[PDB]
Amino acid sequence: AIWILITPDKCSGCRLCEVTCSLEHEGIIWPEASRIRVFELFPGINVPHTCVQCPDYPCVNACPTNALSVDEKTGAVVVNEEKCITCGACVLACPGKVPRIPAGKGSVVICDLCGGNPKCVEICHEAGHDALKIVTGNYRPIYRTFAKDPQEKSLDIARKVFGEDF
Amino acid sequence: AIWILITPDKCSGCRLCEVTCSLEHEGIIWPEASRIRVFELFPGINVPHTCVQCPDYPCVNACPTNALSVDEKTGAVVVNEEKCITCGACVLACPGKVPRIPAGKGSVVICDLCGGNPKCVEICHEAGHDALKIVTGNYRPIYRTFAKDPQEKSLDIARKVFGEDF
Amino acid sequence: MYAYNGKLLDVDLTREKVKEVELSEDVLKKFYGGRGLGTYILWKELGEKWEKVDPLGEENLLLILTGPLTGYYPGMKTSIVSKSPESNGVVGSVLSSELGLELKAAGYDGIIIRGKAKSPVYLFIHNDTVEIRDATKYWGMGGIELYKTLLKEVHEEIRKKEKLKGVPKEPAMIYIGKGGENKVRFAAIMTKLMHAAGYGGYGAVMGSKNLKAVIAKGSGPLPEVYDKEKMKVLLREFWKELFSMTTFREWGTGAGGYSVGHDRSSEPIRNWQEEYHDNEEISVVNFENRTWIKKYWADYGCPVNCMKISYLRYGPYKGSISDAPDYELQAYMGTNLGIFEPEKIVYLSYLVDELGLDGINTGNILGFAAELYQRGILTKEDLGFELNWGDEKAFAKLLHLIVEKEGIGKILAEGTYRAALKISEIKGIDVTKYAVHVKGIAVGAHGIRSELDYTKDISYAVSVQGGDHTSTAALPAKGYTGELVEAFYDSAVICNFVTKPGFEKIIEFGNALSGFNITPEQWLNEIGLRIIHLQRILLLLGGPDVYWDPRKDDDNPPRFYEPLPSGPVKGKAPNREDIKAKVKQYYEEIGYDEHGIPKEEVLEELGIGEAKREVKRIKKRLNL
Amino acid sequence: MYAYNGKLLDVDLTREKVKEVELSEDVLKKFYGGRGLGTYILWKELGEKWEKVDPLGEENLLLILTGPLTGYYPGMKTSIVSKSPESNGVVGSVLSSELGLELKAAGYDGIIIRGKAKSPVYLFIHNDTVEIRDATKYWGMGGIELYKTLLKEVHEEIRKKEKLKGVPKEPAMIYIGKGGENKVRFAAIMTKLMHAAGYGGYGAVMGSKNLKAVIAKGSGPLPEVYDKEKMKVLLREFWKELFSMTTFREWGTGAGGYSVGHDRSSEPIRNWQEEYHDNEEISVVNFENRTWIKKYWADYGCPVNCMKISYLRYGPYKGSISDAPDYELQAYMGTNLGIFEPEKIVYLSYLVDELGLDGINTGNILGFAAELYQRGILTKEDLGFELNWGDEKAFAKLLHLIVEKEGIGKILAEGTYRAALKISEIKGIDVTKYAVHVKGIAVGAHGIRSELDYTKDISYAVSVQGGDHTSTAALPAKGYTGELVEAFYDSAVICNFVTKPGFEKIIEFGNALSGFNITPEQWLNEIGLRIIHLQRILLLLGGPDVYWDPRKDDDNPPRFYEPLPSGPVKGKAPNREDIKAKVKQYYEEIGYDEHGIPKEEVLEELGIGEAKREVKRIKKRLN
Ligand SMILES: CCC[C@H](O)S(=O)(=O)O
Ligand SMILES: CCC[C@H](O)S(=O)(=O)O
Ligand code: SF4
Ligand code: SF4
Ligand code: SF4
Ligand code: SF4
Ligand code: SF4
Ligand code: SF4
Ligand code: SF4
Ligand code: SF4
Ligand code: SF4
Ligand code: SF4
Ligand SMILES: [Cl-]
Ligand SMILES: [Cl-]
Ligand SMILES: [Mg+2]
Ligand SMILES: [Mg+2]
Ligand SMILES: [Mg+2]
Ligand SMILES: [Mg+2]
Repeated sequence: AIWILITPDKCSGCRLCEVTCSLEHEGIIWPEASRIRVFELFPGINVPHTCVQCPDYPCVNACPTNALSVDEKTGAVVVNEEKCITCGACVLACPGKVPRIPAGKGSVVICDLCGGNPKCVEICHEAGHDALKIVTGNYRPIYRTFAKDPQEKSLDIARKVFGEDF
Repeated sequence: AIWILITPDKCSGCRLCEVTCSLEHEGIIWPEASRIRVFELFPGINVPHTCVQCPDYPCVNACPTNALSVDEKTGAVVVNEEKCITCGACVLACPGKVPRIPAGKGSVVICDLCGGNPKCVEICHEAGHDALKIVTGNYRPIYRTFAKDPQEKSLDIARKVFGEDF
Repeated sequence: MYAYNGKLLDVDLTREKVKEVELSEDVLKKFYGGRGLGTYILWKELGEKWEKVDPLGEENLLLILTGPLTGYYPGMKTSIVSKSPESNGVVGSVLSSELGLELKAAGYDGIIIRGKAKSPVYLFIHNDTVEIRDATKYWGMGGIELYKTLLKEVHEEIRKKEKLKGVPKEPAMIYIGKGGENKVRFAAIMTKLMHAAGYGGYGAVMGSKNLKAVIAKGSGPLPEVYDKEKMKVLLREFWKELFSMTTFREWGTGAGGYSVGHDRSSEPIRNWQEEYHDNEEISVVNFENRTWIKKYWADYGCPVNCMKISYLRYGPYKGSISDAPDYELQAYMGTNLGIFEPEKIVYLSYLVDELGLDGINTGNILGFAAELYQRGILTKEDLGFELNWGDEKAFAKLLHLIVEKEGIGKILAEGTYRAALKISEIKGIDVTKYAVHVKGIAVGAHGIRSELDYTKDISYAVSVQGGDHTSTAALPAKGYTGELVEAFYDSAVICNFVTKPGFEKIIEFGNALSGFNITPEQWLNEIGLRIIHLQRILLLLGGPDVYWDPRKDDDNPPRFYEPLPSGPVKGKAPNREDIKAKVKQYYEEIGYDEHGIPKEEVLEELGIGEAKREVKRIKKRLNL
Repeated sequence: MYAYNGKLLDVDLTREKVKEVELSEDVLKKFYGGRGLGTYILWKELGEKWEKVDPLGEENLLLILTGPLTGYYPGMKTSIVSKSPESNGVVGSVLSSELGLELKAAGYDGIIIRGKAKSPVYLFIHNDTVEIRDATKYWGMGGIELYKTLLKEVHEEIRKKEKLKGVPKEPAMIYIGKGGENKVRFAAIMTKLMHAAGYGGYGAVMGSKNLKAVIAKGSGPLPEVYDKEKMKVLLREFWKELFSMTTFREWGTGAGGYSVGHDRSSEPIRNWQEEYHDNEEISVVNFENRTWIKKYWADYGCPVNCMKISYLRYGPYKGSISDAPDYELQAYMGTNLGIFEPEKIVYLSYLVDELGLDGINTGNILGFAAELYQRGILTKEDLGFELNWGDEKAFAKLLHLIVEKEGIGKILAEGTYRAALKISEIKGIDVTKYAVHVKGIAVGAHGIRSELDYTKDISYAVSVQGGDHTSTAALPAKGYTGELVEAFYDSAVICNFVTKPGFEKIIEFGNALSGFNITPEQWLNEIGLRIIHLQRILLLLGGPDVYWDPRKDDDNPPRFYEPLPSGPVKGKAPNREDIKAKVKQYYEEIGYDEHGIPKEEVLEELGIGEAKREVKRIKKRLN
């Protein structure tokens, strides 16, 4: 099993992860349909944000139409887009507000770990940023605490960097 | 032609570059005989320091016994240790105070670029720090300005990180 | 439509109305996008009355544009085009705002902004919703405060609206600072604190319409593309090539402050009185160690990450934030003022960013004033203080007089060209000989006297963007450097720094997006050529206050004919006769007549025969 | 010789004299280095009069040691060994100072520090130069100011000296803060702001000799090695394996503040009254995003880079600097005080580092006091202020009373065990039932009640280092966990975190350095065993003020027999008679008799027969 460990302060904001993921899954450039999204709420504070595969899968258990399931091999969430009624229940169940319904899609998008070979990690590594890395091994419960609001992570980082002047 | 570009804020102080270089060139672990040396004048401010291959080679041209020459393939300084009388003229001519006479050696040591395949950059990349990187084009005159006293670089960095509180 | 949505927003700030207008395939095949598309819209709407259009009045159009490659090609640029308060022509300016990307994800290719709002407004675009909103609370804010308030509040509004769809990414924002609000002639349009639509004075145009900011958010896909598989293949190849540009990724333009003057002797030092220096304080190693808090910062989809963030935690200028700074700021807010210390350069670069002033034309006016002070033409009593080279506090006090238009600031706020005429008239002395401009635009920080830089002889002299170093002319007039290839990147809209694959491969990428089959030859001989000719025509028609005469103004400023005083090519400078020869030859190759006016024949072949009506007004004023 | 210089410095601070003394190959084959070598030296020089040696008096020895792997194995540790102000036994502590490397590069393997200087001094070692120097200008400085003045000035001095040989790297420095200067019982010896020789109270020993700092710079090579190409091959092997520990390199121990309490239910919460929480404020993601200014920080030659630097630029504690902080500080200066927020924990961690106090035993005394306040035993009048769980300012006020030994601080400065006896005497109430210590050393932040952690039943109870969670006992007493394998790493000396290759591979690496033929079995049955027996003996002999009785003190604190009040193993705690059975079994497997005193037959088979003289004194003050 794999898990994506994120180091926001190594994130350049290149968003090649968004390009790679949305080209891979949608065939087109589509920032809001990428399953990893980078939040730049203040210039130069870049916070990549994606699924952490909560062991209790709040999204999967909140889905009223059973559009969501768990892949047996990867542990990733899998979306059946045909069943999805875009009700927002998984959005609200998620401790990190990860599920995203892009405009006109007709379904959520949630990271499926690229079936076990993240293309976002590969391009981030190729670019030399390494803001995303893969940890291999058993799930650790602390991973679940990385699912938190991207705006709180952004304000945390901005105060760490800019201090009382932010 | 290669040149080692250094990013002091990516340096962890693992000093695996020092271990690799001294083992490679002396056959023994010997921090002050390493041709790349990391300065840590304040905890956590790590400044790797090595030769920049000044196109006017101040060291080579100051050597009284012609112990120093320039490799034709790489642009690196070569030391003939048997001719070196450890007088310190190259030490003093160097804009960056880079040549080093370790205790009991009987000769200066200066980076020879590992004949064109830096082993310090390799280990730094393999460790994932990438504080050292190779640039491969023609020499640019701005490279020479990187030959600077390590204490000046450390104080600059410390002030930039800690501000008026330093 | 492939690669485009096929439509613009049309925003009338005067009537406070908003509508969508259709972008025909025929216009797009003729003009492509960005700088070209904007030049067409400006000529079509205003070209018959151009010389009566005040760039600072409500009849000017402010065009925020994309091209077909915007959002797909690596990197991110949005195009800005208007009538220029500086040259009274047109400048295809760009800045690395995601505004163009969000617009395209929301369903539009650009914005035409007309008229003038009664009071400060900002434009809000969120997918289908387009609104003109009160901006009075934000008028007067610099970019830092604008990101912390306006942009934050708007993001939270979008979040609340899209609560059951998840958390949207941040909207993109372009804005003006105080320089723009006060119609300082060389005010810029800004984004993300330190990116600029720098040349052209478009911050003054936007300020003249009472428009504080544009904010856009889209969450749909980009338009379908003609050959998505080819697009994907080329992207991977482009990334792999761009990744290899090691020093440019690590240092950006930040090595320029030392290397341009030391290696190429072409850097402005004390209002161009020297162009060479030996000073290592300004080396990138000292910016990085003393000031850089982010070494790798990138715009959307950019494998190059040429940007950096500098931030001062110490000293009297603690709190200043800027980029590497960009080379042009290191020269024009640094060596051009006799300042070589990174701390002081970050400070002055931060002030110019925060005020929304173009650093190039700002440093140019400041160095011009400092040379007038050095020569006794502007006295301590004229300025209110001494203006010595190297004094960053003197220069900062002058910056604030300019933005407030107080004292000598009111004259200086008109830009170097207009200020040099007013001072000449006031003092009975020709101070235009110290003004380093072409067609009213400060010459970018790449001189011609050493010939060790990419800029030489006619680079600025014949260009339809004047002193703009990012769109210079070259000989041969077609071919892969020069105005025509620059007009392509300014129309594609893509970032110049990401063009390593080459002009031809970038056109081929463009065809895979749009389903067009443009070749390099038709760009150079038709599409690009018609963009340059309409820009030449509009510049020759000129504004209400300033007019150009090609027999006089297709030339270098006089300082560029004095021999270099220092450095490895001490003594060197071009001869004005060889420049003249080259200017006349440039006319031949580009399709201007003997006097530099576009040939009526060429206009007909290019398919813009109606512009002959404008050519005749030009010959009438010039009495042929 | 190989791997060693064969030489110690011997520094008599009382007479102000330095000399070199030979390290025989016989001694090194018997005791290896570090913890083992220091235990031998201490027994040899003091064992006959041990129960008369005050750890805080002129006659104690402060030993600063290395081992043969010292310069060559990945990572970097210096060993510190002395008579402990806490247990009156011996603690082999370590800290990631390059002091041991610089000593070895200068020609020495360690320092024996004797006596007591008349005024504050520091020890300056630069190649062949060794000097005792006035340190009165720096007495009172914390680590940050000490780096900006003393260390900077010494580096400039060395740079002037070697102007014509180039710019030397910085010297290494170990030092005390004000806690050690005022002989607070649980003061640490510090290096690089954030690293500690934490257990044992050695900051107070150093402070009791008037020794501010030791600074060392060597510029020659390390001693030659027996098999240089086997060394190189294993090194590459070790690096490749250690590089792969992704989460430990990225987060260090900083994920412990959340995970030990939430996942293993074994983290001290409000003086161990709970051991489980579900508070996500303390997750590493929040330390990283709110405080980490350096994510990858490493000691000499370390491929793990487990260290981090936290720094506060905002709020009332702006200026606080610490590490991740280490998990033991997140627990003992955090959850053990009822404090879960990174900003407050970095602040309190910064204070114990700056004062040179061991965060474990400090947090233990602070949480002890706060429980006495909660129970009404220590009143607002005893303290001078309220001491509520969660109030970081009240705890910082108390820290400063302790270091200045003002008011109640004078009692608490003696450590949890001695304070709990003094308060019990004063109040006529048994407050020792709230003291979570073993043999006078605060129990590390890994409880035994849940049995979800590595620590359980006799882990602390029978150990020669008491509450020290880094050297716990296990059953089987031999075998690759337990005191003997840990005594190896403390004698190597190498960092624990860098032992992924495994005990055998690391012994094999050591043989390639030294030319020895030590086997795992010989470590477990002879060299390690004699280190443990000599430490057991010195601990049973005890100090001048406190003595241990194995029939009373080979046990867990009584809080560890109360059922866990919360979490996923609510109700769980060990059973007192099961522990006693396991203590009995540990005695047999380790070679102690039925009363837990080392068997004299075993002592002779181990080659330390003359320690029977010490066993007889033990039995006298025993029966
Ligand atoms: C070092 C090259 C600089 C670039 O041309 S620029 O002047 O920042 O436009
Ligand atoms: C999470 C493991 C922590 C280490 O054992 S420690 O308590 O920092 O010694
Ligand atoms: S690729 Fe890596 S660096 Fe670039 S945006 Fe995504 S996460 Fe940040
Ligand atoms: S992170 Fe959000 S989306 Fe991913 S598993 Fe947890 S709940 Fe589902
Ligand atoms: S949005 Fe789609 S996936 Fe999420 S809960 Fe509703 S139906 Fe299930
Ligand atoms: S792992 Fe695959 S799906 Fe998940 S974000 Fe990265 S690229 Fe998109
Ligand atoms: S290897 Fe790289 S990171 Fe480690 S010390 Fe050398 S330069 Fe710094
Ligand atoms: S850096 Fe110093 S040592 Fe290297 S070439 Fe220049 S002078 Fe010689
Ligand atoms: S020290 Fe050795 S190398 Fe340097 S100048 Fe003197 S002789 Fe030549
Ligand atoms: S290049 Fe080779 S010689 Fe120069 S420092 Fe790196 S390892 Fe040593
Ligand atoms: S190259 Fe620099 S400017 Fe151009 S898009 Fe990439 S990051 Fe932005
Ligand atoms: S593991 Fe951590 S503590 Fe041990 S040596 Fe490496 S960095 Fe220092
Ligand atoms: Cl700020
Ligand atoms: Cl500090
Ligand atoms: Mg900029
Ligand atoms: Mg441009
Ligand atoms: Mg620590
Ligand atoms: Mg230990």
